[PDB]
Amino acid sequence: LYTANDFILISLPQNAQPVTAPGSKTDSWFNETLIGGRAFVSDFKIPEFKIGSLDTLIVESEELSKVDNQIGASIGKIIEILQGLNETSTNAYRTLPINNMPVPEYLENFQWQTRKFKLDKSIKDLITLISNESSQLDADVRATYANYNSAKTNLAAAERKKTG
Amino acid sequence: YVTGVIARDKVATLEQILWRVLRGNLFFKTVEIEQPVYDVKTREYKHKNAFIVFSHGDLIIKRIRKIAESLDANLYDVDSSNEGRSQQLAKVNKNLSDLYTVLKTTSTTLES
Amino acid sequence: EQSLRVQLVRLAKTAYVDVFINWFHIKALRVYVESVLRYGLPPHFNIKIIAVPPKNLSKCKSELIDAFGFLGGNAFEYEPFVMYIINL
Amino acid sequence: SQKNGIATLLQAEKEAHEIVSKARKYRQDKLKQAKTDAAKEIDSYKIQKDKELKEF
Amino acid sequence: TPNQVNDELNKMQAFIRKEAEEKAKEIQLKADQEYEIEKTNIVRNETNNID
Repeated sequence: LYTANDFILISLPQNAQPVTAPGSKTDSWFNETLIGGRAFVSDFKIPEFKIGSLDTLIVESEELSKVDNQIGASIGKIIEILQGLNETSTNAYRTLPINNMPVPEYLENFQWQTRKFKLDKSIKDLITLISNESSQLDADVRATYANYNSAKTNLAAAERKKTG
Repeated sequence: YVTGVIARDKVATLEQILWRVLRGNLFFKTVEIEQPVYDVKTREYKHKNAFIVFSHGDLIIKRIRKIAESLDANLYDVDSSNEGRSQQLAKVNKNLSDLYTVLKTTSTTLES
Repeated sequence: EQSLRVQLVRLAKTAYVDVFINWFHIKALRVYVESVLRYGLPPHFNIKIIAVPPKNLSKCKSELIDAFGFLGGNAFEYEPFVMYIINL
Repeated sequence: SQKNGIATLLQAEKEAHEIVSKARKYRQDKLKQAKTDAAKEIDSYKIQKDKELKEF
Repeated sequence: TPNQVNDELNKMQAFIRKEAEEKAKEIQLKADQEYEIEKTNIVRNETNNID
């Protein structure tokens, strides 16, 4: 299992040949370095349709970094809320399976950028759509937090009624 | 493209930060100034260096200009064409000569 | 109280799973954007999964730093690899 | 070289801008000429309508 | 160092060329649509009015 294990994603050009182990095939060198770290990894990518200008690409990259930070913060808040509700039993993270699969199994595939997400538009449009979906999820989390606060207030009122 | 001058001490830092924040590629052809120039803000004759750079994208150019101005770098509209650059240099030289004359007159009058 | 502790809890769990999927997709998009900015077009980059041992994060980071024989625009804070993002 | 590389990059950027402008101008010219080419057909249709009126 | 600078210059030139090509492709699609659109519009405004 080792669900608590950290995750660090990376990518490199097809012509790359790392100087840490010169002369080794890129996949082979990565695996040996991964074996050096006793690690494993697999290919996971989707060819985006972004062909915007360099300035447009930089703006999109900054917006994507901001959106990724916001999404990570929202995911952490949701995980904390679930843990408060005694849901994150095994661990605070990666305990809950996603898409009928555990966290590493889900990470072992990245074809999600298709159909329901493949707008085939520019990167800006897809980023905006993902941001709107994340905002909707955050609103749902806020509604759940409000319901939890109302439940806490009701429990406090009941305790005051049965104080003694 | 962009063109400006900046202290020769911070030119390496400017190049590094420009190459980092702008993950894409860009051209950089900085050249150190021949003689130190009295900085207006520092009130000292510190060294200077050119900040010639060229890149595509209007937003990228605007961001580069904002970053350069953030590092207390003054920029000028250097003409790419040789004839236009020569004409601008001649006009600047004539204005500078007139300013030298009037400055000398004012300094002499004030000293007297 | 029962509603917030059961139905709201289940809805929040489902929303958290959905948000995790969306965040992974957004991270993939950001990695692709960086691989189009740092590395040069045309797109031929090869991505790698993020799986690593729980206690090997520092060693993996050091190995990646050693293997990052590119992006010399930095000093001879961002990672100098074509793409590098640590999650969880 | 660094200076030669910068000069080549500037020349390539200028050439790319000129090529993009030329392609846009050619596209606009083709779009305009399609109606201009259809203008002759419209004039022929007008002549045919006038001939039909004369026949009537 | 010169290899990195040359690679960066080549990548920047390729990006500029790709942006110009994308703009040209957009202009070409616009021209392909507008050729039929303007032909139909001229045909209407002239031939139908004459009819």
